[PDB]
Amino acid sequence: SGAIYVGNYRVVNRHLATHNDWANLVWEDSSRDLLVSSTTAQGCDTIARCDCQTGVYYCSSRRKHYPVSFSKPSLIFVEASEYYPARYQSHLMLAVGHSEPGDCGGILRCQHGVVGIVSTGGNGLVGFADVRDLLWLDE
Ligand SMILES: COc1ccccc1CC(=O)N1CC[C@@H](CC(N)=O)C1
Ligand SMILES: [Zn+2]
Repeated sequence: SGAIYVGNYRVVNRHLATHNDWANLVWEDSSRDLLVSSTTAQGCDTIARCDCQTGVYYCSSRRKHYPVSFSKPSLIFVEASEYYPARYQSHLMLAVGHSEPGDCGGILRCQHGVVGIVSTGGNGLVGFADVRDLLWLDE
């Protein structure tokens, strides 16, 4: 679990979005595993606007942060799960690092701010949904 809070927006994994997120829907994209909902309170986070390929992510299954080198956002095949059929997920970045299903939502950050959230993984890999291209999150 986990979310990004920026301005009057909450960014979460689309497969973990609550009834309240869908009732306050701003934008969602199944191909990216993202959903953005509106909030009443002002958010705590800054979004990075950069081309970094190194950063640090939070791994809830270890209660720890780990440094990572990650690929540029791209279209990557993701196996069928209980939430989606087998498909190409877009704007996805992979890295070597530990992850388990419940780690989705953990934030990846570089020196400029929030880069994205954990969305996929397996066998010593961790995949992050990029948010740096969503310029409208800051107005
Ligand atoms: C962090 O996820 C891990 C890690 C290790 C093993 C398995 C998983 C779980 C995983 O890959 N998914 C469950 C939801 C589905 C969402 C999506 N982006 O398509 C993908
Ligand atoms: Zn950066």
